[PDB]
Amino acid sequence: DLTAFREHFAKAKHIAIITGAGVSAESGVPTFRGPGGFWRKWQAQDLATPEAFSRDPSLVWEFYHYRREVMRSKMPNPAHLAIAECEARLGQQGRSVVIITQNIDELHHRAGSKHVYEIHGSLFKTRCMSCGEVKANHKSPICPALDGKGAPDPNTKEARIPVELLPRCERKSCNGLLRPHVVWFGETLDSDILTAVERELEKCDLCLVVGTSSIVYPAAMFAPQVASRGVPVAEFNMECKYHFEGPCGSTLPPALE
Amino acid sequence: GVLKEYGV
Ligand SMILES: *C(=O)C[C@@H](C(=O)O)c1ccccc1
Ligand SMILES: [Zn+2]
Repeated sequence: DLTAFREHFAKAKHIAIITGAGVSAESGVPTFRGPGGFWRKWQAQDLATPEAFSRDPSLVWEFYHYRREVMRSKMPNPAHLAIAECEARLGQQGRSVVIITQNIDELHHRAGSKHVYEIHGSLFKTRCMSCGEVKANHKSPICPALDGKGAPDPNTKEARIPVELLPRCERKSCNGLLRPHVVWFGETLDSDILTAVERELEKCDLCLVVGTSSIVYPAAMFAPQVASRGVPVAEFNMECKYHFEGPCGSTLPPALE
Repeated sequence: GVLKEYGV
């Protein structure tokens, strides 16, 4: 019931919106998981691991370079936009909106959202393997050796880039190998981010779960905490307290206007 | 620390 949801929306002073893979899938963002979602001969399970990076950093960087570069042609969708406009509009009224996203593509930021927690990191951040520095990086290509590399076609040869020519840390003294600042399979979420998320979720008086569900990770980490405060939760997804079935780019903008 | 996907 959209009207009942909107009655809560009109009164809520602090909205937390959790976004999952569904909202990035509607922008056409490949993630390489499952049904013939291949990059050359591999899937994300093979590459998005510290062991793959340790064994073949050039191959893993080709894969991340490809992913960075495809984002030039993948755009924010109406769900991203509605969420950013809603944040701006409510902020002007002294009402707060925060986004907790599992997505690493920065589409929320390209849509105009400010208060965003990236629990899995970003394709457009690097972390230095040596000094640990995390930095924004949108450079195309990230390093000259990767220029024109990363093609997904199974026939493509490996670039076999020497490790010293992959992205390096720019502090002259350091020059460590950079890795994508993304949470890989088998790795832990950042505790500081989770603390901040918990504070937002404790404060919130309405919670939306978009392009994933309350019962799965990562929403399942916190959604019980919010439900037990008596706080309404509204789901927007394509799956079987409120639930709006369909593509988020159709359902969300009318709910948030 | 929390493993992504709970390690699953
Ligand atoms: C974990 O989810 C895998 C990781 C990746 O593919 O590098 C990822 C993180 C967040 C969203 C999609 C993929
Ligand atoms: Zn460094």
